[PDB]
Amino acid sequence: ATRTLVTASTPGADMTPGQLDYTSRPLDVALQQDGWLVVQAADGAEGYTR
Amino acid sequence: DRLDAALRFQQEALNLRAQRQEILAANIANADTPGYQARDIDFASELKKVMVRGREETGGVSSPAVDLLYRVPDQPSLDGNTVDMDRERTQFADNSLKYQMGLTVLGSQLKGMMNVLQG
Repeated sequence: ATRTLVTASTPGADMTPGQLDYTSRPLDVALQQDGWLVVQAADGAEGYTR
Repeated sequence: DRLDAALRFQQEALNLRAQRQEILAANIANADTPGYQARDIDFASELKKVMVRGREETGGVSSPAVDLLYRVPDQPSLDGNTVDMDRERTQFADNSLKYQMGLTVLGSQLKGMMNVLQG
């Protein structure tokens, strides 16, 4: 056994929060670390976002 | 009968050389086909077999009655063929020289006979 191949992969994503821009608007919100806002997805399902 | 028997060993060896080279050329042709195990024959055992019992064919699509054995692969491959090109080209060159040797021996014997007959 000598031949071993390479396969690229994307193991999930990065959950480290970014930097918060302070905008003087009441509707722009930022969640806690490892927290998600819930939206109704495109196909009538549920999705989570930041 | 006597002359046929005296020239039969080298003639049969040369025919088996031709068939082995056909097999090796088939292996070289299928070298990039995925899922092709390389085939080869044991020259000595098949030569003795053809010697004791005459040549035979499966049909006659026709093919010889030789046993097509599988070559042991050297290193693995994802496509799934065991045709290792170094082995194929070494066996091809060796079979080439041995076929030329058979031609030389048979031609020498036939001249060695025309020398006697000629007068």
